[PDB]
Amino acid sequence: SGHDQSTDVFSAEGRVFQVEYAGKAVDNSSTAVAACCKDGVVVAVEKVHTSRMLEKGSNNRIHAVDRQAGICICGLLPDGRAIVSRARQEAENSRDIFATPIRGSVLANRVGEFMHAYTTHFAYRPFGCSAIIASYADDGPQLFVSDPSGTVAGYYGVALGKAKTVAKSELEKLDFSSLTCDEAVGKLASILHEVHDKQKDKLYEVEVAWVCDKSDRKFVHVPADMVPAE
Amino acid sequence: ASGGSVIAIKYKGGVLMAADTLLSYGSLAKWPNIPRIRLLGSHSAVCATGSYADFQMMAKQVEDNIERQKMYHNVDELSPSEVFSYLHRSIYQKRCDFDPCLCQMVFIGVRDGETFLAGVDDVGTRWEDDCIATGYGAYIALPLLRQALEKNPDGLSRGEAMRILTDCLRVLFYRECRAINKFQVADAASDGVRISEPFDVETHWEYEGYCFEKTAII
Repeated sequence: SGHDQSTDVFSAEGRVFQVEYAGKAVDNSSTAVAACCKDGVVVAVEKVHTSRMLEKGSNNRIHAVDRQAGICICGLLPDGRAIVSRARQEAENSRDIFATPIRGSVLANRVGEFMHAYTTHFAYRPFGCSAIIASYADDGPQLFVSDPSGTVAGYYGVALGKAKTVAKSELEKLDFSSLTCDEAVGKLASILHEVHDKQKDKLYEVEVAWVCDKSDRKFVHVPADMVPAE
Repeated sequence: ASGGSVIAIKYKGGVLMAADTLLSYGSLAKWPNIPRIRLLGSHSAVCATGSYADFQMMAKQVEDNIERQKMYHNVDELSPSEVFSYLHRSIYQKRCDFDPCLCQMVFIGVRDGETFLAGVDDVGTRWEDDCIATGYGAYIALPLLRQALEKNPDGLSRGEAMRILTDCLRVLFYRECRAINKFQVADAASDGVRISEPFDVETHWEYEGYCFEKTAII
């Protein structure tokens, strides 16, 4: 009927249909995966090129938010850009007002709170992107996920994208208590190649970033010659 | 609180900026062990004369801008001349609001050959030379640096310029009331700015004309 046209309308069973439709658009995006490896975090995203003339470095989904925290936006790229800019405004304030790096959990809480102020009003539409926040503050490595519903949750290993179930069945069998980032940048990168179907999209490429002690606790992109070829 | 004087000079290949490590409260030497040389980004450095709060706020505001710009977007970090330009525009904008940033700054920087040394007042005036000096260093120190430049315009050496920096710091110690004998020299070469450990310049107080009998007004 009309009970599924605006974000301010509970269904007959108390469901906000528009947010389920929003999450449906994230369920159809490029694959991403992430691991919190007790000494650092590693996020790795699939970039599906629609064109073979695209310069390498275009449509990079992993964006730095502070020195130590980064965001991988699986879903609609423009909306992810808005969330990345809001997280950047939240992280610069704590570095300005409170003279301290923003703790990872606080950043995830704020990003979720901002994603949820768009699913209460009749004049906005819910963000069509799920964020993966990877932070390493003075509280240890932290990996959080935010759904278009605005709900945050901390993980050890998380999978997103179109191929989300089979790519998650890979993360169950890693150890995550002895797993080191230096080998996780190989493990997750190989997981994405195993889960990636190649008779739909002829052009694809894996882009991975990490923040651990080796990078001086800074969120940077992986050295180019650290990802296995295929 | 308020800093002292700053002097700076360009030699063959780099810049040198010397400043005393002391903050005064009017006539009282309050804190003699604080660093007054800040360094912004990975190519440039700054040092201010006068009120410390204003320099502390302005340097923070122009150090947040550099790192964010470089971290958000995949761009090269700002050159010395451009971060100085931003510094100057922000000082002028604070002055138009009758909210002055009451400190004369000296700004040095080196990026792959193009060595840069500028100075900015608090009213918005900016300039650039081969020798800068603020506070009282503009009167006492600056003439010595200018003569040491013109006596050999080909370009000083690093040691031959450190010598004259010591020789002007000595006079600044002699003839400036609110100053102490513990300075710092930030040296900016192609690799990048490098602040030295505090050092002291030797003095001389044993002229014969200072004897008790001679200086006596009986």
